[PDB]
Amino acid sequence: TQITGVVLAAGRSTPKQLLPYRDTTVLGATLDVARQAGFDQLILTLGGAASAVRAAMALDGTDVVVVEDCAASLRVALARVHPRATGIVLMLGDQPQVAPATLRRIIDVGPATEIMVCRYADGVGHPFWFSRTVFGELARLHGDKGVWKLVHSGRHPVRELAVDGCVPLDVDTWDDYRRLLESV
Ligand SMILES: [Mn+2]
Repeated sequence: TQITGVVLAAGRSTPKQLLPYRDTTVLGATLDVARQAGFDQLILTLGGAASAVRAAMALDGTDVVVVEDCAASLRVALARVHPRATGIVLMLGDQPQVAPATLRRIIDVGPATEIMVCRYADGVGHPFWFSRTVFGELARLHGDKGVWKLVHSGRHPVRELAVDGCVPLDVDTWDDYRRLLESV
């Protein structure tokens, strides 16, 4: 069997993906973390900033999927998932603070669940695990924004992985980016 990681980075904003962070970029930092997790396959989704991202970073070893400018980038990423993968670990391109250890833990215990989320000190957060059994439902969401409602639904047995600290910062605004740079 296989485990595929999916990084969603198609979010509209200088592109937010290319903002400087820890000697690299925000997206570069996220991908650096994903590359350490031991995924058999890594899929990255990009939007309108695709060309800019490509020219700024080497995307070696990652399956790049491009959408137009939330968009339904998860739907098209699923099309790339290898047949022998029993599910996906889902990560967001603007959440570079995700710990490699958390990814290894969810890779370990995630496959014994239909859906798994991380339980932080201040609530539910990424990474998520989705079993192949829910790929159809994921594809039928209007956009990437619909995942949040799904992981809080009682329709599936959503399991929780306990993680120390609070939820990684989701870098959308300038205030978010300021908060990210502050913690070092
Ligand atoms: Mn975001």
